[PDB]
Amino acid sequence: HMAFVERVRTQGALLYRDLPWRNLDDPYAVLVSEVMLQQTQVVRVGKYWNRFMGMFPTIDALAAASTADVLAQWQGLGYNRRALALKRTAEVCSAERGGTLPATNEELQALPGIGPATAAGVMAFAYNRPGVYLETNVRTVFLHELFADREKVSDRELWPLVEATCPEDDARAWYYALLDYGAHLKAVVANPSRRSAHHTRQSTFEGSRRQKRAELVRLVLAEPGIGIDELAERLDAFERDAGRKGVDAATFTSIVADLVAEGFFRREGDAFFA
DNA sequence: AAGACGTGGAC
DNA sequence: TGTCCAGTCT
Ligand SMILES: [Cl-]
Ligand SMILES: [Mg+2]
Ligand SMILES: [Mg+2]
Ligand code: NA
Ligand code: NA
Repeated sequence: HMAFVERVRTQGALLYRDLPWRNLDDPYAVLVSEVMLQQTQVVRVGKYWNRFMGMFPTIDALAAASTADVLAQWQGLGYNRRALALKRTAEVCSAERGGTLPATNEELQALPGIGPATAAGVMAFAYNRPGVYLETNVRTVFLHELFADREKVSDRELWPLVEATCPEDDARAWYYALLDYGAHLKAVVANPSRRSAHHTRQSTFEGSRRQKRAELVRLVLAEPGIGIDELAERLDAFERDAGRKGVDAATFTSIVADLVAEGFFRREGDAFFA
């Protein structure tokens, strides 16, 4: 058999993936890839990252862009709050940080859309600085290798082992190896993350509130100035064309109130504008 | 904490 | 080929 760090390093060399956002120095380009990767497959991110970088090449450029343009670029990646939080982070850094991202984990975690994993990822991948980077692939490796016989294991139990095994001067290459080995394990054995205490599944997407959330934002993006009642008519048309029934008035008004509060579009009179 | 929050790639 | 599943925030 093989000790843990040697299994990871050798597997990482065997499995290395030459992804476009790897081995970059620009923390902003790395941040965009990491936000895009949250709960989203590498192959999808590959279809968006280069295009997004071309349209918004810097923190300052993303800050200056219209929110509608950023949302348009995001459509299809899902979990669209990420687009707003990423743009907000750019706006904060443009106005307060001279157009640059911070270079400590704590300061990165203070920014919208950047939790512990994205913060550690930016520090490791952009700055080659060590930290605890625990996402689905790393979780899978540690569950498979160090918790082989355990039915359910919390991230609390994994955290000290991820911390202890991160090399001081090689974090970027180490976490690429964990990412690549984890994705491999997810293909060749029963997904080890099923033994995570936090393993869950979402509600049915068809007919769901979040399906309507995403449609409503697309309808407003497509039609600046759309009236509030017209928006309801168009949502109902989409639902019926998809085979579902009309949306009840309470649900329509509640979802729209949520989307305005979150910043996807604004109300001007009775009309909506992204 | 648990649970809200998209949707397309792999099999 | 319908099912599984690829972090942040409160
Ligand atoms: Cl729902
Ligand atoms: Mg944050
Ligand atoms: Mg589904
Ligand atoms: Na713009
Ligand atoms: Na598998």
